[PDB]
Amino acid sequence: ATRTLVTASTPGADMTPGQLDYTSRPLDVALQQDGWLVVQAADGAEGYTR
Amino acid sequence: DRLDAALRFQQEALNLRAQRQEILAANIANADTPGYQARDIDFASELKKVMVRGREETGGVSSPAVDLLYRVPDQPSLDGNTVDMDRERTQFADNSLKYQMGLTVLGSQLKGMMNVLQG
Repeated sequence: ATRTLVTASTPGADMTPGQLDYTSRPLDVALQQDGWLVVQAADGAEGYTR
Repeated sequence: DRLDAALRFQQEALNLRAQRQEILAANIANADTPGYQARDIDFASELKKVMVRGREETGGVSSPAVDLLYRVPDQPSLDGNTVDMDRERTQFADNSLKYQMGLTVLGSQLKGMMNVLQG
């Protein structure tokens, strides 16, 4: 056994929060670390976002 | 009968050389086909077999009655063929020289006979 191949992969994503821009608007919100806002997805399902 | 028997060993060896080279050329042709195990024959055992019992064919699509054995692969491959090109080209060159040797021996014997007959 000598031949071993390479396969690229994307193991999930990065959950480290970014930097918060302070905008003087009441509707722009930022969640806690490892927290998600819930939206109704495109196909009538549920999705989570930041 | 006597002359046929005296020239039969080298003639049969040369025919088996031709068939082995056909097999090796088939292996070289299928070298990039995925899922092709390389085939080869044991020259000595098949030569003795053809010697004791005459040549035979499966049909006659026709093919010889030789046993097509599988070559042991050297290193693995994802496509799934065991045709290792170094082995194929070494066996091809060796079979080439041995076929030329058979031609030389048979031609020498036939001249060695025309020398006697000629007068």
